[PDB]
Amino acid sequence: AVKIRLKRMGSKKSPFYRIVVADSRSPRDGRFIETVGTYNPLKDPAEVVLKEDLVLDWLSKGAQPSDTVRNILSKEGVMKKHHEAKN
Amino acid sequence: PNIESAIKRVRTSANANAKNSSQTNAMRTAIKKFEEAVAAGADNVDALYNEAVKAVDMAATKGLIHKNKANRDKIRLSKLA
Amino acid sequence: SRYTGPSWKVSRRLGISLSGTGKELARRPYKPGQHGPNSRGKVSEYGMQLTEKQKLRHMYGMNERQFRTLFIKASKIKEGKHGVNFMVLLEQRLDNVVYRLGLATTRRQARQLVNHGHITVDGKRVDIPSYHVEVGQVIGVREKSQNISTIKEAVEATVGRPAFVSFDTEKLEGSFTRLPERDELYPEIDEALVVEYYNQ
Amino acid sequence: RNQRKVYQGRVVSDKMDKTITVVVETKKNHPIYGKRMKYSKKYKAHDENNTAKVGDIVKIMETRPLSATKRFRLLEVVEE
Amino acid sequence: PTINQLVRKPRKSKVEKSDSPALNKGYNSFKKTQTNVNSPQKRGVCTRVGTMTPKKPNSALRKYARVRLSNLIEVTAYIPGIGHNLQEHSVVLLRGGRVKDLPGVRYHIVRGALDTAGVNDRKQSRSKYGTKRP
RNA sequence: GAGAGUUUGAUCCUGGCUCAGGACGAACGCUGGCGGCGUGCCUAAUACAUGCAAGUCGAACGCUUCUUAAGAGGAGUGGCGGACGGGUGAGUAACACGUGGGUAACCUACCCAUCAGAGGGGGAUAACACUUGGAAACAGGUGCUAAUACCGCAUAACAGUUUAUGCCGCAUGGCAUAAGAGUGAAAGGCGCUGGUGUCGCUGAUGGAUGGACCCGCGGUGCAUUAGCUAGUUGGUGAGGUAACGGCUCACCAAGGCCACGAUGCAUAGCCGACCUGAGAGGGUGAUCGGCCACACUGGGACUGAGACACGGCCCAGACUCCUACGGGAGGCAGCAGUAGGGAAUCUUCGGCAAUGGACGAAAGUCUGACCGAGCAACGCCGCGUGAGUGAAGAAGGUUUUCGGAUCGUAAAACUCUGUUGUUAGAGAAGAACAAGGACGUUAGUAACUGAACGUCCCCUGACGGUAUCUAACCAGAAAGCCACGGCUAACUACGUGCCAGCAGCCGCGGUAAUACGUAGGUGGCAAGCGUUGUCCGGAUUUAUUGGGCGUAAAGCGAGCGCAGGCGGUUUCUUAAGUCUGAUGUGAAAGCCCCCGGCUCAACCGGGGAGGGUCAUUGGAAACU
Ligand SMILES: [K+]
Ligand SMILES: [K+]
Ligand SMILES: [K+]
Ligand SMILES: [K+]
Ligand SMILES: [K+]
Ligand SMILES: [K+]
Ligand SMILES: [K+]
Ligand SMILES: [K+]
Ligand SMILES: [K+]
Ligand SMILES: [K+]
Ligand SMILES: [K+]
Ligand SMILES: [K+]
Ligand SMILES: [K+]
Ligand SMILES: [K+]
Ligand SMILES: [K+]
Ligand SMILES: [K+]
Ligand SMILES: [Mg+2]
Ligand SMILES: [Mg+2]
Ligand SMILES: [Mg+2]
Ligand SMILES: [Mg+2]
Ligand SMILES: [Mg+2]
Ligand SMILES: [Mg+2]
Ligand SMILES: [Mg+2]
Ligand SMILES: [Mg+2]
Ligand SMILES: [Mg+2]
Ligand SMILES: [Mg+2]
Ligand SMILES: [Mg+2]
Ligand SMILES: [Mg+2]
Ligand SMILES: [Mg+2]
Ligand SMILES: [Mg+2]
Ligand SMILES: [Mg+2]
Repeated sequence: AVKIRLKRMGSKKSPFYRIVVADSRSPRDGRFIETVGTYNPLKDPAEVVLKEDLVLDWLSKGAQPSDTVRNILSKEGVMKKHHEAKN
Repeated sequence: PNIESAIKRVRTSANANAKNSSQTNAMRTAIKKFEEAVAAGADNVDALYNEAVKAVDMAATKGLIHKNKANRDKIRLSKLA
Repeated sequence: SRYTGPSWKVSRRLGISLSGTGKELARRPYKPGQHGPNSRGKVSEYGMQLTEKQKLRHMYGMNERQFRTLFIKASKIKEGKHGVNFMVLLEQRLDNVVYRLGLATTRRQARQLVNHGHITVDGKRVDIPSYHVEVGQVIGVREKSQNISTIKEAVEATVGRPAFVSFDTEKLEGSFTRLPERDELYPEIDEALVVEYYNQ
Repeated sequence: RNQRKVYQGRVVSDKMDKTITVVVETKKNHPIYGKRMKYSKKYKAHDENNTAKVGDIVKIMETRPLSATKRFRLLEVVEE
Repeated sequence: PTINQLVRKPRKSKVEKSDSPALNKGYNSFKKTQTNVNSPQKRGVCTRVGTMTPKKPNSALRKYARVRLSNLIEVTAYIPGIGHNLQEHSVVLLRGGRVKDLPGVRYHIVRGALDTAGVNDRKQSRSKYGTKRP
C-alpha cells in the first residue's frame, strides 16, 4: 500500500531522512510519490519539518505511516488531527 | 526447485490448475449445449440458456474468468436467445 | 604538503622579500644556484606571469591546487576586481590572520601555531590553517598556550599592524575590522598578472 | 471535458472504402541552421460515408484506434 | 554554401584515426572476432628481436622487437633505453608512441613491466625505463 | 574567446602537422605518512567449487515427539509473500526512451471510505497408519481425519445489458433516474458479556496506489542500400482481450509505405545527467535516480490482483554431474569467492541496532536490501613530514678566470612546538521505537473487553571502546617524481664522438653537444609525479554563430527544365510562422544561486533559480 516512510539521505555515519509518500514496493532510496517532511535524528532534540496538510491529506486517503514516522507524526500532533478527522 | 515454498507452490498450483480447468470446461460445455440447441431449434432452449447464463456467472465466481469476460458472454448468450 | 625548505632562496627567486624585512635580499640579490650572480637572458612574459603568481602562493605558503581553487572562488565574487578580491581571500586565511595580528613573526610560525591547535576562533579551537575568517571573528591563543615565549616574543616584537586589524595585547585576541584594501596589502605584487596567468 | 487533437489537412487518397488519407503540412525550423522547412505528416481517417474526395480540405479529430492505422475521424469538409 | 544547401547537405567533418591502432582492438577467443576496446597498453610476445636502421638524416642501429599482440595483431615496437634483456618468445608490454626515425614503428616497449627489465645504470628519469631508486 | 613551433636564401599568403589546457571506473613506471568522503570486471550475457541472497503464520486446521500438563519442537493441509528488493545490459532505432497529451476502448492484491450481507448443507483430502516398487530421485496402493481447503442449494443486481424518459458530448456516445428480464457470493478465529469487541470473509461503489493502451514531437551511421509490403491496406461480420485494434479468422475490395529516405545493412539500452567549450556546440551514458529489456540457449503455458516469473513448472538443445543403465540432478548477469580472458578492477567479513521490505494480532521470524567493517593513492578534499634565531657564510659536493663562486640560514648550534606519532586514561550521538505496565479522552455499547487517540513508566548499538576529548613523551619514525635546445618555467661540468642513445614537433649525436649518459645546480608540481590510452579545447581544420572557390583545394563544357528554395507595389482580411501574458507541467539528486551543518574543505541538509523550438488558453499584428 501507500506508505508514509523515511528515505535515507546524508552521508555515511551521518544519516538524514526525508519523510516521503511512496508505494510500498518502491526501493527505499528509489521512486517516491511526494516529499512531506524531513527528519534529522542526529539532533539531541530531533528536528522534524512537516507539511501537515499534505500528511493529513494522504492519511485520509489510506496512507500507512511507517513505525518511526507514526511516532514523528504523533509528536507533531498530526495523528491527533487525523483521529479527530475520522470522528 | 530449490526453495521449499517454491516446491510447495508447484503442488498447490498444479492442484489449482486441475480444479480451474475442470470447472472451466464445465462452463464451456454448458455454453456448448445451449448453442447447439439454438442450431437445432430445440424446446428446452430456455433452460439451456438459463444454465448457460448460470454457468458463466458461477465461473465469474471462483474467478475462472473475468467479470468483463462474463459480461461479454452474457450479452452474447442473450443475443442467441 | 608544506614547503619546509630554505626560505631565502625562495625570496631571491621571486625578487621580493616574502618576510617583508629584506634580510633575504640584502646579500646576493639574485636567483639561487651557481648561475645566479652572472647575467641571464630576459624572462619571457609567461615567466613574468609565472613569477607573479608564485610570489603570492609562496607568500601565503599554499600549494598550487589550493591556490587554484581559492582563485576560482574569488572569481565568483561579482563586485570588485578579480585580482583584488583574490588578495583579500588570501588575507582572510586563518594562517595570515594569525601572522597579521602579531601572534607569530613569520607565516610559517603562524601556520605552525594554527596547525598544532594553539589558536581559537570565536572561543572555539580551529586547527585548519586554510580556515577562512570572516570580518569580526575573534582570533585568540589557547588558554593553555598563552604563556609560550614564541608568541610572547612575537606579541612584543611586532611594533606595527595593518589598519584593518583590531588587536588586544592582553587578551591576545584580535580581529580584522574590515577587508584589506589593495593599498594596505603588498603593492609590489601585480595581481593583474596573476589573473592573466590563470586566464591562460 | 478534455479535448483531443484536431488537424486541418488535404485528402490525398480515397481509394479505400470508409477511409481517407490526409496531409497536414506543417513547417519546422531546422535544428542547426534555423531555416523553416516544409514537413508533411499524413494520417488515416475513418470516412463514415466516403464523402470527402481527393484534393479536398478536411478537418479530422483523434479517436480510439479504429483499425491497424486509423486513429482519426473526419469532422468537416472545409473545401471541395 | 547557401543556407538551403546546408539544410540539404549538412556540414560533415573529417574523421580522426588513432596514432596507435593496435591498442584499439581486443580479441574474443570464442567468437574469434576483434573487439573495439581502447587499452592504454597491451601484452604481446616477441617474435623477433633485432636492430634496425633509421631514415636518411639519422644513422644508428635502433633496437626493436617484432611483437605479436594478445589481440593477434603483428606490430613493430621499439626498445627504449640502453641495453635490454629481450629475446624471441619473451612477453613484453607495449605502449603507444611512434619513433620518428623508424617508418614502421608505432609502439614502445615498457621497461620494468612483464619480462622487460629496467635499464641498467639508469639514475635520471628512472620512472621511465623502469628502474628502482638506488 | 590569449597562443606557439614547423614549407623559404629571405618574404607574404594559403595549408596541414605538432604543442601549451582540462578530463577519466583508467593502466603502467618510479615513489609513498595520515585522515574525511566517494569510487573499484570497461574484457568473456565466458565457465563456475563452497556458504549465504524468502520466507512467514499454532489467534485457519487436524496430527505427531518430548518437557514432570505446562513449555519446546517436528513435519501436513491452508493463507499471504515469493511478479518487490538485488543483478546485468545481451537484445532492442522501437511509442524502448524523453517530453506533451488522450482513453466516452481499460485493469488494479494489500491500504482507506461508504452501502449491504455474512444463511443453510454436503462430499472429500493429505497428515497419520500400515503397505508396493526404486539404486536414487521419488512415485504408488488401501484404511482413517480437520479447516478460513473444496462443492451444492439459498438469499442478495448496488454489476452488466435492454427499454422509456430527461440532461449532455467529440462520432462511436456519456450521466442520472425508472422499470424489466436472466443469473451470480461468503468463513471463521481470538476475547469480553443470546448480545457484543476485534482480526478476517462475500457483494457494489468511490478514493489512493500500481499497471495497460493510443497519439503529437525529439534524440545514430550507409543509397557504392529504392523500392518494400500480401493479414499486407481498408471494409463487412464473427471470435478474442481488462481493453480499442488484422489481435485472429472467414469473406469482399485493393490498398499501404517511400527521395520529407520506405526497405535493407551496421551500430546502440534510453534519460536525468557527466566531461569539454566564450558560447553555438562536440564527446560520453561508470557510480546515484527514473524507464525499458534480459536471467544457461529456444519455445510454452500454469498459478496469481499482478509473471509468461533470476534463486517456479514443462518441453527441446548445449554443457556439468549422479546411477544399480531403468533413470535422476543442475544454471552466480544475487553477496562474497574460483578459473579463464585481460593493460586492468575488492573480503568466500559483522549485523540486523538504524532505515526499508515479507509474514504475524503481537512478541517475533526472515532480509548478502540495507547499515557497517576490510582491501586498493583509483579519485577528490584536508593536515603533515617541524618552528624561531642562526656565518661576509664551517666542513664536504659541484665549479672556477683559482681571486672566488655556488649548494646556503641550508647545516651546526641554541630556544621552542606536538597537527601527527607513542604511551596511558576519559567516552558519544546515531533509539525512534514496538511490545509491555499505568491512567485518560473520544466514538459505540445495556454493560462491557477492546478500537482510535493522548500522557507517563519501562524497554533495544552491528559499527565499537568507533569518532571525539584529555594528559605525558620525543623532531624524534613520515618525499618524491618529472623537466631544464626552442616551443616552455629552469644551466653548467665531465663522459661519449652520426656511435651509444634522445625525440611531442622542429630536430640532436660526425672527438670543445645547456638536446645523448652522469653529477652539481635549477624549475614545476607534491604523497604524489610521470608515461600510455580515450574525449573536448586550442582547430574559423565542415565556419548556424564563424571560411571559401581568377592564379593556393574548389564554378558542372553548355543549355532546357520537374520538384524544391527564393521572390515587385498595395487595400482589406486571416494568423500558421513571429512576439507576448497567464496557467499546467518539465521527478528527486546534480551543476548554479542564497542559507545552514560537519573544527575547515570535500561532503551533507534546507530554500530557490535554471532548463522545453512542451501543451492549454488570452493578447498583439510590423514582418514571412
Ligand atoms: K506455506
Ligand atoms: K623544418
Ligand atoms: K600553421
Ligand atoms: K503471491
Ligand atoms: K510518447
Ligand atoms: K475487421
Ligand atoms: K543494451
Ligand atoms: K531471452
Ligand atoms: K523467483
Ligand atoms: K531490520
Ligand atoms: K535463512
Ligand atoms: K525501530
Ligand atoms: K629537450
Ligand atoms: K557561414
Ligand atoms: K564555366
Ligand atoms: K500569427
Ligand atoms: Mg535523540
Ligand atoms: Mg593532498
Ligand atoms: Mg630527458
Ligand atoms: Mg559487465
Ligand atoms: Mg549491446
Ligand atoms: Mg474458501
Ligand atoms: Mg448460486
Ligand atoms: Mg571554440
Ligand atoms: Mg542464480
Ligand atoms: Mg594527539
Ligand atoms: Mg626558458
Ligand atoms: Mg640532457
Ligand atoms: Mg570547430
Ligand atoms: Mg595549378
Ligand atoms: Mg586551382
